[PDB]
Amino acid sequence: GSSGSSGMTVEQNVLQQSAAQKHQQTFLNQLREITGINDAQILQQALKDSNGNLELAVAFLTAKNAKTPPQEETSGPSSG
Repeated sequence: GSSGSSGMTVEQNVLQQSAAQKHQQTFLNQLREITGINDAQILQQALKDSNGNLELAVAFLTAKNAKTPPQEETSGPSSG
């Protein structure tokens, strides 16, 4: 079981590393915010291509759905 062993230690995190990296769900969710995409058919597609590389999943996504250039048209900018 779990039990009340150990008192606040950093011995139950170092594991997360990698172990987490290997999690499709975690990936999609990752590319979900990164690119902000929601569709899974798009998130997965990126992953599939990347072959398991977020950077590639983002690059592929980024090199597909980006903001339009400073052309003559409406849009509506934003700032703080």
